[PDB]
Amino acid sequence: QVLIDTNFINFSIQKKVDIVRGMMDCLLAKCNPLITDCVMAELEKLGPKYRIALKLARDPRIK
Amino acid sequence: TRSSVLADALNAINNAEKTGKRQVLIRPSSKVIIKFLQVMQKHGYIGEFEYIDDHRSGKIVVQLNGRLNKCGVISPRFNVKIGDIEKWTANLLPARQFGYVILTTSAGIMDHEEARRKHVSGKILGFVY
Amino acid sequence: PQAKILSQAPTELELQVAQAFVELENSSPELKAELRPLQFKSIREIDVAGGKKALAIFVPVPSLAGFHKVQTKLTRELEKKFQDRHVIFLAERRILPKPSRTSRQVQKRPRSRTLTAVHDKILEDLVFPTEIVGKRVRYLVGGNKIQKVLLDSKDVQQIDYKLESFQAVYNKLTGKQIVFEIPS
Amino acid sequence: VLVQDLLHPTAASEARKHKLKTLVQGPRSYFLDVKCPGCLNITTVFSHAQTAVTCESCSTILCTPTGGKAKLSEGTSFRRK
Amino acid sequence: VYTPFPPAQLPRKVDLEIESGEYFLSKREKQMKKLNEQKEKQ
Amino acid sequence: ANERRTRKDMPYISERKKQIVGTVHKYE
Amino acid sequence: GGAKIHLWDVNRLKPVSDLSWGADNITSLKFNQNETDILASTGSDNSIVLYDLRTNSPTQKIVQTMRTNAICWNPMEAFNFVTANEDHNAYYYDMRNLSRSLNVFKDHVSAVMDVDFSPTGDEIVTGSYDKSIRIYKTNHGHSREIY
Amino acid sequence: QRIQQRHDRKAAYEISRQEVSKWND
Amino acid sequence: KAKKDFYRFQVRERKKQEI
Amino acid sequence: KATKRERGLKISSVGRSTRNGLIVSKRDIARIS
Amino acid sequence: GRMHSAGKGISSSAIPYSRNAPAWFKLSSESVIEQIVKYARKGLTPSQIGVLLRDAHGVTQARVITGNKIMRILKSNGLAPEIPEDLYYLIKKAVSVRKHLERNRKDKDAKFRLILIESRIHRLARYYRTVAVLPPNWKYESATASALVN
RNA sequence: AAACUAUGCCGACUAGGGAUCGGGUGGUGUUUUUUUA
Ligand SMILES: [Zn+2]
Ligand SMILES: [Zn+2]
Repeated sequence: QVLIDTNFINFSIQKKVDIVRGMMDCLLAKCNPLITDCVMAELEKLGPKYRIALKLARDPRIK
Repeated sequence: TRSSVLADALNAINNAEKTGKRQVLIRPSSKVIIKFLQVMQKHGYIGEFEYIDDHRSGKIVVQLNGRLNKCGVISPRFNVKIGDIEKWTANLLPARQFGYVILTTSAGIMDHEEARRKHVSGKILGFVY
Repeated sequence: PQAKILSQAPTELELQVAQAFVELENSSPELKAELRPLQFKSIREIDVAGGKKALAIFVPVPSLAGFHKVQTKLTRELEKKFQDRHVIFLAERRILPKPSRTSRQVQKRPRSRTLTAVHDKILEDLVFPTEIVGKRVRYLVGGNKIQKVLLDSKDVQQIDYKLESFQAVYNKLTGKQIVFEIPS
Repeated sequence: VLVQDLLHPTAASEARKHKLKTLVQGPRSYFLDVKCPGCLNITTVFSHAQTAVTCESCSTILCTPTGGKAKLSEGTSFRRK
Repeated sequence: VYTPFPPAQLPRKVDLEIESGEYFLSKREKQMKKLNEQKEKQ
Repeated sequence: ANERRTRKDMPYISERKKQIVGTVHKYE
Repeated sequence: GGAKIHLWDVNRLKPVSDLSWGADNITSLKFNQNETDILASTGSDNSIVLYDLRTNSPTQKIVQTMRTNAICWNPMEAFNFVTANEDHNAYYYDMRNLSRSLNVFKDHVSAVMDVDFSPTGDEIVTGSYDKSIRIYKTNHGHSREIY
Repeated sequence: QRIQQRHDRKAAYEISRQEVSKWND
Repeated sequence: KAKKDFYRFQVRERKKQEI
Repeated sequence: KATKRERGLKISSVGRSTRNGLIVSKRDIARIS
Repeated sequence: GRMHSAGKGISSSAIPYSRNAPAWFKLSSESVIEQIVKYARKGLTPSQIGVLLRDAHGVTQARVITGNKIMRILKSNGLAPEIPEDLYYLIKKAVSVRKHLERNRKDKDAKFRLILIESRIHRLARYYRTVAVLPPNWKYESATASALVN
């Protein structure tokens, strides 16, 4: 189980690794990634430039 | 002087969207520009557009709401096979299922998903996400 | 003067309108000579979907220039002759196909005889004597074209009762669905 | 004027604008029928002419060219179209 | 020393091709002609 | 204001009416 | 509301009756609250067309100068409506006189996107393309609060 | 015909105005 | 505004007047 | 005034972006293909 | 942007939407063609011919009142010039500035302006040699200029 | 003989505001003047 932060989301967009694919490739096991509400609010508060990163974060496998 | 008619059109759409207007005036038109706008409109990035004929080469007024992030054009139109279509989507778009790469196939001008469905390929005009 | 007015086209409706031509000539003082050097080729009577009817006269181009010189009161008189009709003068123009990759020695196609120029001349002729002021093509989100022809507002009541007839006859001539409009 | 459309701009603004920056560019000039008193004779004159239009029958100067619009000479009865 | 008249201008490459007269020939004809000029220079 | 001081016939057009190009059926 | 405003029924799988002034598409509808048989629809050639259903016909059309995104009737008066409109304004029309607006609400810096009435028939909310929400009263013609 | 439709729509407008005027009262 | 050297026939007559 | 203009996130990590659009070199074409 | 200078001026003629004669035009195409031929025999350029036809005789645009343009009608009736009018006038200006320099050998400004005029002449002559209205050996020089414009 | 306290983020760029220089269109009256410039 792995907590995600906003800088992790942003640099993952900028270096092109899908969250679940690359995370599975790193640990070689299955990974449940979790976004907390304050992290989602940091992304929404970052706002209109980083909205594509928000829309990557709102994913049905990111519990 | 002028970059290209297609580059100027897609550039003006980017700039007017990001500034935050509702309709853009594009001059001059082209069949490539009409088809590109039709593809973006079918996939729901722009609103709807109207072709003004004035005997020189028409203008286009496009109503666009908010859904565009970037639309562009690749300048050297290189060649692709289908594995290359997958690799180029993975390297151009922000993620795997996010946005469409717009090709010119022997079957017309259409995006990479419909090209993979129809099982053709060709060259690559631009991209929109 | 039935065969003297027609040009290799025996049809009874053409004979009726040619007899009408003789009536206007031998009842008119000057219009007899004003239409005497003018024949025509063909006639057609086509209905609109609403039930009304229009006559379309296929005419060659120099006598068409003559008809444009003499048209409006002749259209009035032919309307009085065929009450409950719509009078139409048009040109039987020649299209030229695109020469294929394996095609013998034909002449390189004039852009006047390219297809779309024929249709635009057809628009101008059909709408005549009121002029076209613009053309719009609106593309709706289901992928639905809309072709729109903006006319003038000088002959406004003279043309305001002709629009559905014009739509029907142009669609029946070319195979396009088009919409006229008069910006008040 | 504060905010206006692009497809359907009102005839006020489409007359206030330039002649090239309008929606479909068309000319601002027009044509005149003048009647010269030298023969009471009618001539068709461009309203932005550049040459001293002289009547055909009488050598009478109808209009003189001045920059943008031609000035018509005094005592020359004109009307548009 | 000063002269009021300007010197001439160097001609462009297409201008040199037209001066040679090559510019209006077909591909094979310009190929054999280019071979001919290279041989005669050689 | 300047155009009103120098022009002869300008009408005052109300703010509830500056935005109507026109109706189909007219009123008495 | 599409390219032609169709009237359907829940039982019948087919469009029961079409209405259209002309061949101009239609982007927003609203049935009114009281005297339920009156419909109104905006139109992409910047127009507002009222329809009546108990005579099954469009009835009147006013062509404005900017396209109108969204309209709404009020529930306590049954012949007044508001149109949120792209020249940054909301307008408060009567249904009888469509030659003047009873009000024009005037505080947005971008295109007004939607408008809705309070059910008391007293106040109005307009949310616009500009990233905010104005609340007005139906007496003033200027904003009361911004969210 | 179309001007018959135009006159028809004018008549329907007068009818609608009458009903809505009851609501005015 | 009578450009006497503009046209081909006029320069042909110019060649004639040289001859 | 002293702080720097904050840039958004850089997606299309293949070619240069000019007024003419994206310019992609043959090196990168061969690298990805 | 108005080359060999800096200015960004937009000042030209509109062209109306309509592609047919105006309704007030009651003159025959054969008559105006004869008028054009008479003006060419009188010795005007195509541009001044169109200027006279829209000033005096009310011909709005020759291309729309008759199917062919003015220079096309002149070439049809044998009134073809030897070099087109813009190259003719550019060479005329080159002769003008060169003679002014000859009388006044101190005008470095006229030297620079002659350089620019020569550049425009070279561009236009190269295009005309490309389209092959001019012979491929047509060289511009001072003797050709003097003997062609005098 | 020169230089000697100057220093403004940039750009493929959105709306503008007061000025003013050159040209044109329209309205409008004052200053002007009138068959001779
Ligand atoms: Zn938290
Ligand atoms: Zn006279």
